[PDB]
Amino acid sequence: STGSATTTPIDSLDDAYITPVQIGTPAQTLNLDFDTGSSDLWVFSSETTASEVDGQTIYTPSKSTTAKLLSGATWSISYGDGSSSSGDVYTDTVSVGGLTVTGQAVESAKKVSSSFTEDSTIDGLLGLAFSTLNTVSPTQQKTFFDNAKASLDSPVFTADLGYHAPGTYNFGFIDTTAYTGSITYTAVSTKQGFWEWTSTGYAVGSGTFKSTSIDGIADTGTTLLYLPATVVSAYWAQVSGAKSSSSVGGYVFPCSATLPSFTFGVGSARIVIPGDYIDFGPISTGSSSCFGGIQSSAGIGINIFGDVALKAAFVVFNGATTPTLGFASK
Ligand SMILES: N=C(N)c1ccc(C(F)(F)F)cc1
Repeated sequence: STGSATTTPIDSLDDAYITPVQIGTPAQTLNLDFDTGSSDLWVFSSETTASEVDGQTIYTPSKSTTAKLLSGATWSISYGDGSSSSGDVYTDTVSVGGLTVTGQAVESAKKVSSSFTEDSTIDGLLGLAFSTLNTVSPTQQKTFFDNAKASLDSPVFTADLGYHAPGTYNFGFIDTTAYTGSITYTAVSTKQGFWEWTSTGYAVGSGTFKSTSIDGIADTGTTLLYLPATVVSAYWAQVSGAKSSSSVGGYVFPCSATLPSFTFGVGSARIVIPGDYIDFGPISTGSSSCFGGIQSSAGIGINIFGDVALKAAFVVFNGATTPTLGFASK
Protein backbone atom coordinates (compact mmCIF):
# COMPACT_ATOMS: atom_id res chain seq x y z
CA SER A 1 0.00 0.00 0.00
CA THR A 2 0.86 3.68 -0.28
CA GLY A 3 -0.53 7.05 0.77
CA SER A 4 -0.08 10.60 -0.49
CA ALA A 5 -1.37 13.75 1.21
CA THR A 6 -0.89 17.44 0.60
CA THR A 7 0.53 19.53 3.45
CA THR A 8 -0.32 23.23 3.59
CA PRO A 9 1.36 26.09 5.50
CA ILE A 10 -0.85 27.45 8.29
CA ASP A 11 0.09 31.10 7.61
CA SER A 12 2.13 33.38 5.34
CA LEU A 13 5.36 32.62 7.24
CA ASP A 14 5.25 28.79 7.01
CA ASP A 15 5.13 28.68 10.81
CA ALA A 16 3.82 25.10 10.55
CA TYR A 17 2.13 22.78 8.02
CA ILE A 18 -1.17 20.96 8.34
CA THR A 19 -2.21 17.75 6.63
CA PRO A 20 -5.76 16.36 6.55
CA VAL A 21 -6.25 13.10 8.41
CA GLN A 22 -9.37 10.90 8.45
CA ILE A 23 -10.24 9.49 11.88
CA GLY A 24 -13.07 7.11 12.66
CA THR A 25 -16.17 5.72 11.00
CA PRO A 26 -17.74 7.74 9.34
CA ALA A 27 -14.55 9.70 8.79
CA GLN A 28 -13.88 12.80 10.85
CA THR A 29 -11.28 14.91 9.02
CA LEU A 30 -8.87 16.85 11.23
CA ASN A 31 -5.89 18.94 10.10
CA LEU A 32 -2.86 17.68 11.93
CA ASP A 33 0.70 18.89 12.28
CA PHE A 34 2.96 16.03 11.11
CA ASP A 35 5.91 16.06 13.49
CA THR A 36 9.02 13.94 12.84
CA GLY A 37 10.29 15.09 16.26
CA SER A 38 7.60 13.44 18.40
CA SER A 39 5.67 10.19 18.47
CA ASP A 40 2.13 10.86 19.69
CA LEU A 41 -0.98 11.23 17.51
CA TRP A 42 -3.17 13.51 19.61
CA VAL A 43 -6.28 15.51 18.73
CA PHE A 44 -8.59 18.18 19.99
CA SER A 45 -11.71 16.28 20.98
CA SER A 46 -15.17 16.35 22.53
CA GLU A 47 -13.24 15.69 25.81
CA THR A 48 -11.13 18.85 25.58
CA THR A 49 -11.93 21.42 28.26
CA ALA A 50 -14.41 23.69 26.51
CA SER A 51 -12.65 26.93 27.32
CA GLU A 52 -9.48 25.57 25.70
CA VAL A 53 -11.11 25.03 22.30
CA ASP A 54 -11.26 28.09 19.98
CA GLY A 55 -12.00 27.23 16.37
CA GLN A 56 -10.36 23.81 16.08
CA THR A 57 -12.12 20.84 14.57
CA ILE A 58 -12.62 18.18 17.24
CA TYR A 59 -12.66 14.39 17.16
CA THR A 60 -15.81 12.92 18.83
CA PRO A 61 -15.14 9.25 19.58
CA SER A 62 -18.78 8.58 20.53
CA LYS A 63 -19.75 9.37 16.88
CA SER A 64 -17.29 6.79 15.52
CA THR A 65 -18.50 3.15 15.28
CA THR A 66 -14.86 1.93 15.22
CA ALA A 67 -13.62 3.93 18.26
CA LYS A 68 -12.76 1.96 21.41
CA LEU A 69 -11.51 3.39 24.71
CA LEU A 70 -8.02 2.10 25.44
CA SER A 71 -8.86 1.42 29.06
CA GLY A 72 -6.57 2.97 31.61
CA ALA A 73 -4.27 4.66 29.14
CA THR A 74 -3.25 8.27 29.53
CA TRP A 75 -0.75 10.58 27.83
CA SER A 76 1.01 13.85 28.57
CA ILE A 77 3.47 15.72 26.39
CA SER A 78 5.61 18.87 26.43
CA TYR A 79 7.06 20.54 23.34
CA GLY A 80 10.04 22.80 22.71
CA ASP A 81 8.08 25.98 23.24
CA GLY A 82 6.77 25.20 26.76
CA SER A 83 3.42 24.12 25.35
CA SER A 84 1.79 20.89 26.43
CA SER A 85 -1.28 18.68 26.23
CA SER A 86 -2.64 15.59 27.96
CA GLY A 87 -5.62 13.25 28.00
CA ASP A 88 -6.86 9.69 27.50
CA VAL A 89 -6.68 7.30 24.52
CA TYR A 90 -8.92 5.60 22.00
CA THR A 91 -8.07 3.19 19.22
CA ASP A 92 -9.70 3.92 15.87
CA THR A 93 -9.23 3.76 12.13
CA VAL A 94 -6.88 6.47 10.78
CA SER A 95 -6.26 7.22 7.15
CA VAL A 96 -3.69 9.57 5.58
CA GLY A 97 -3.86 10.20 1.89
CA GLY A 98 -5.60 6.89 1.16
CA LEU A 99 -3.41 4.79 3.49
CA THR A 100 -5.44 3.23 6.30
CA VAL A 101 -4.35 1.91 9.71
CA THR A 102 -6.82 0.10 11.91
CA GLY A 103 -6.32 0.06 15.68
CA GLN A 104 -4.30 3.31 15.74
CA ALA A 105 -3.93 4.97 19.14
CA VAL A 106 -5.72 8.32 18.91
CA GLU A 107 -4.79 10.38 21.96
CA SER A 108 -7.75 12.55 22.93
CA ALA A 109 -6.90 15.82 24.65
CA LYS A 110 -8.59 16.67 27.90
CA LYS A 111 -6.23 19.62 28.39
CA VAL A 112 -4.18 21.75 26.01
CA SER A 113 -2.03 24.77 26.81
CA SER A 114 -2.79 28.28 25.64
CA SER A 115 -0.55 28.19 22.56
CA PHE A 116 -2.63 25.32 21.16
CA THR A 117 -5.92 26.99 22.02
CA GLU A 118 -4.69 30.15 20.40
CA ASP A 119 -3.92 28.44 17.11
CA SER A 120 -7.22 27.62 15.42
CA THR A 121 -5.53 26.07 12.37
CA ILE A 122 -3.98 23.02 14.10
CA ASP A 123 -6.36 20.29 15.27
CA GLY A 124 -3.59 18.10 16.76
CA LEU A 125 -0.31 16.38 16.07
CA LEU A 126 0.71 13.25 14.21
CA GLY A 127 4.08 12.11 15.44
CA LEU A 128 6.57 10.47 13.06
CA ALA A 129 9.63 10.03 15.28
CA PHE A 130 10.42 6.58 16.72
CA SER A 131 7.77 4.92 18.84
CA THR A 132 10.13 4.79 21.84
CA LEU A 133 9.20 8.47 22.42
CA ASN A 134 5.46 7.79 22.60
CA THR A 135 4.09 9.05 25.91
CA VAL A 136 1.10 6.72 26.48
CA SER A 137 1.12 5.04 29.88
CA PRO A 138 1.11 2.32 31.06
CA THR A 139 1.31 0.68 27.56
CA GLN A 140 3.34 2.69 25.07
CA GLN A 141 1.76 3.00 21.63
CA LYS A 142 3.04 2.88 18.09
CA THR A 143 3.10 5.77 15.61
CA PHE A 144 0.99 5.76 12.47
CA PHE A 145 4.10 5.01 10.41
CA ASP A 146 5.14 2.11 12.67
CA ASN A 147 1.66 0.61 12.41
CA ALA A 148 1.51 1.12 8.63
CA LYS A 149 5.03 -0.05 7.81
CA ALA A 150 4.44 -3.73 7.19
CA SER A 151 1.68 -2.89 4.73
CA LEU A 152 3.69 -0.35 2.78
CA ASP A 153 5.26 -1.11 -0.57
CA SER A 154 8.55 0.25 0.91
CA PRO A 155 9.08 1.08 4.59
CA VAL A 156 9.56 4.81 3.98
CA PHE A 157 7.83 8.14 4.14
CA THR A 158 8.92 11.35 2.45
CA ALA A 159 8.57 15.03 3.36
CA ASP A 160 8.40 17.58 0.53
CA LEU A 161 7.55 20.82 2.27
CA GLY A 162 6.88 23.96 0.23
CA TYR A 163 8.20 27.48 0.66
CA HIS A 164 5.12 29.67 0.99
CA ALA A 165 3.25 26.91 -0.87
CA PRO A 166 1.73 23.45 -0.32
CA GLY A 167 3.83 20.32 -0.37
CA THR A 168 3.43 16.59 0.07
CA TYR A 169 3.84 13.75 2.54
CA ASN A 170 4.08 10.34 0.83
CA PHE A 171 4.01 6.96 2.56
CA GLY A 172 5.41 3.77 1.06
CA PHE A 173 7.11 5.10 -2.09
CA ILE A 174 9.63 7.58 -3.41
CA ASP A 175 8.24 9.91 -6.08
CA THR A 176 11.18 10.15 -8.50
CA THR A 177 9.54 13.15 -10.23
CA ALA A 178 9.59 15.25 -7.01
CA TYR A 179 13.34 15.91 -6.83
CA THR A 180 16.32 16.75 -9.03
CA GLY A 181 19.58 14.87 -9.18
CA SER A 182 20.15 11.96 -6.82
CA ILE A 183 19.18 11.25 -3.21
CA THR A 184 22.08 11.15 -0.76
CA TYR A 185 21.50 8.85 2.19
CA THR A 186 23.12 9.34 5.59
CA ALA A 187 23.24 7.34 8.82
CA VAL A 188 20.67 7.74 11.57
CA SER A 189 20.99 7.24 15.31
CA THR A 190 17.71 6.22 17.00
CA LYS A 191 19.23 6.32 20.54
CA GLN A 192 17.30 9.52 21.52
CA GLY A 193 14.17 8.48 19.56
CA PHE A 194 14.71 11.06 16.81
CA TRP A 195 15.76 10.99 13.17
CA GLU A 196 19.23 12.05 14.30
CA TRP A 197 21.99 12.40 11.76
CA THR A 198 25.29 14.27 11.20
CA SER A 199 25.62 17.02 8.63
CA THR A 200 29.09 17.33 7.07
CA GLY A 201 29.32 21.10 7.23
CA TYR A 202 28.01 24.43 5.99
CA ALA A 203 28.57 27.49 3.86
CA VAL A 204 27.18 31.05 4.15
CA GLY A 205 26.15 32.66 0.88
CA SER A 206 28.82 32.30 -1.78
CA GLY A 207 31.42 31.53 0.88
CA THR A 208 33.67 28.52 1.12
CA PHE A 209 32.28 25.30 2.60
CA LYS A 210 33.37 24.51 6.15
CA SER A 211 33.80 20.79 6.74
CA THR A 212 32.59 20.11 10.27
CA SER A 213 30.30 17.48 11.81
CA ILE A 214 26.99 18.84 13.04
CA ASP A 215 24.76 16.30 14.77
CA GLY A 216 21.08 17.18 14.74
CA ILE A 217 17.56 15.97 14.09
CA ALA A 218 15.34 16.13 11.03
CA ASP A 219 12.27 17.75 12.54
CA THR A 220 9.19 18.73 10.53
CA GLY A 221 7.53 19.91 13.71
CA THR A 222 10.07 22.69 14.38
CA THR A 223 9.75 25.86 12.29
CA LEU A 224 13.34 27.12 12.31
CA LEU A 225 16.92 25.89 11.82
CA TYR A 226 18.74 25.67 15.18
CA LEU A 227 22.51 25.27 14.93
CA PRO A 228 25.59 25.78 17.10
CA ALA A 229 26.29 29.34 18.12
CA THR A 230 29.51 29.50 16.11
CA VAL A 231 27.68 28.62 12.86
CA VAL A 232 24.79 31.00 13.57
CA SER A 233 27.16 33.88 14.34
CA ALA A 234 29.02 33.26 11.10
CA TYR A 235 25.72 33.44 9.17
CA TRP A 236 24.35 36.63 10.76
CA ALA A 237 27.74 38.39 10.54
CA GLN A 238 27.03 38.58 6.80
CA VAL A 239 23.85 40.62 7.33
CA SER A 240 24.36 44.35 8.03
CA GLY A 241 22.68 45.30 11.25
CA ALA A 242 21.82 41.79 12.43
CA LYS A 243 22.11 41.19 16.12
CA SER A 244 21.11 38.69 18.78
CA SER A 245 18.39 40.24 20.89
CA SER A 246 17.82 38.77 24.36
CA SER A 247 14.55 40.68 24.63
CA VAL A 248 13.07 39.27 21.34
CA GLY A 249 14.65 35.84 21.93
CA GLY A 250 17.13 35.43 19.09
CA TYR A 251 18.71 36.95 16.04
CA VAL A 252 16.89 39.82 14.38
CA PHE A 253 17.83 41.74 11.27
CA PRO A 254 16.70 44.82 9.37
CA CYS A 255 13.65 44.05 7.30
CA SER A 256 15.38 45.98 4.48
CA ALA A 257 18.07 43.33 4.18
CA THR A 258 18.58 40.80 1.41
CA LEU A 259 19.58 37.60 3.23
CA PRO A 260 22.38 35.27 2.03
CA SER A 261 21.70 31.64 1.38
CA PHE A 262 22.81 28.90 3.80
CA THR A 263 24.20 25.56 2.60
CA PHE A 264 24.34 22.39 4.69
CA GLY A 265 26.18 19.18 3.86
CA VAL A 266 24.70 15.74 3.48
CA GLY A 267 27.68 13.49 2.89
CA SER A 268 29.43 14.89 -0.18
CA ALA A 269 26.16 16.54 -1.29
CA ARG A 270 24.94 20.04 -0.53
CA ILE A 271 21.45 21.48 0.18
CA VAL A 272 21.08 25.19 -0.42
CA ILE A 273 18.54 27.16 1.63
CA PRO A 274 17.75 30.38 -0.26
CA GLY A 275 18.03 33.56 1.79
CA ASP A 276 14.31 34.31 1.51
CA TYR A 277 13.56 31.08 3.41
CA ILE A 278 15.40 32.58 6.44
CA ASP A 279 13.09 35.65 6.70
CA PHE A 280 10.39 35.25 9.36
CA GLY A 281 9.10 38.79 9.06
CA PRO A 282 8.54 41.63 11.49
CA ILE A 283 9.05 40.80 15.18
CA SER A 284 5.77 42.61 15.84
CA THR A 285 3.23 44.02 13.45
CA GLY A 286 4.66 47.06 11.59
CA SER A 287 8.18 46.70 12.96
CA SER A 288 11.20 47.14 10.72
CA SER A 289 13.11 44.50 12.72
CA CYS A 290 12.62 41.02 11.31
CA PHE A 291 13.06 37.63 12.97
CA GLY A 292 15.73 35.28 11.65
CA GLY A 293 15.13 31.73 10.50
CA ILE A 294 18.53 30.45 11.67
CA GLN A 295 18.90 30.56 15.45
CA SER A 296 21.30 29.19 18.07
CA SER A 297 20.67 25.77 19.55
CA ALA A 298 22.69 26.65 22.63
CA GLY A 299 20.61 25.75 25.66
CA ILE A 300 18.37 23.36 23.64
CA GLY A 301 20.89 20.51 23.93
CA ILE A 302 20.43 19.39 20.33
CA ASN A 303 20.67 20.91 16.85
CA ILE A 304 17.40 20.92 14.92
CA PHE A 305 17.02 20.81 11.14
CA GLY A 306 13.51 22.20 11.19
CA ASP A 307 11.25 23.36 8.37
CA VAL A 308 13.59 26.13 7.19
CA ALA A 309 16.11 23.45 6.24
CA LEU A 310 13.81 20.60 5.29
CA LYS A 311 11.70 22.69 2.88
CA ALA A 312 14.83 23.21 0.75
CA ALA A 313 14.99 19.45 0.16
CA PHE A 314 13.09 16.34 -0.72
CA VAL A 315 13.60 14.22 2.44
CA VAL A 316 13.33 10.46 2.74
CA PHE A 317 12.66 8.97 6.18
CA ASN A 318 13.75 5.40 5.60
CA GLY A 319 12.32 3.11 8.27
CA ALA A 320 14.08 -0.06 7.19
CA THR A 321 15.58 -2.30 9.87
CA THR A 322 18.54 0.07 9.94
CA PRO A 323 16.93 3.48 9.47
CA THR A 324 18.53 6.15 7.31
CA LEU A 325 17.73 9.64 6.02
CA GLY A 326 17.93 10.75 2.39
CA PHE A 327 18.14 14.29 1.04
CA ALA A 328 17.80 15.53 -2.53
CA SER A 329 17.61 18.99 -4.03
CA LYS A 330 14.35 19.92 -5.78
N1 LIG B 1 9.47 18.39 17.19
C1 LIG B 1 9.29 18.19 18.50
N2 LIG B 1 8.19 17.79 19.01
C2 LIG B 1 10.45 18.52 19.42
C3 LIG B 1 10.22 19.08 20.68
C4 LIG B 1 11.31 19.31 21.49
C5 LIG B 1 12.62 19.04 21.06
C6 LIG B 1 13.84 19.18 22.00
F1 LIG B 1 13.39 19.78 23.11
F2 LIG B 1 14.38 17.97 22.33
F3 LIG B 1 14.82 19.86 21.38
C7 LIG B 1 12.85 18.51 19.79
C8 LIG B 1 11.74 18.27 19.00
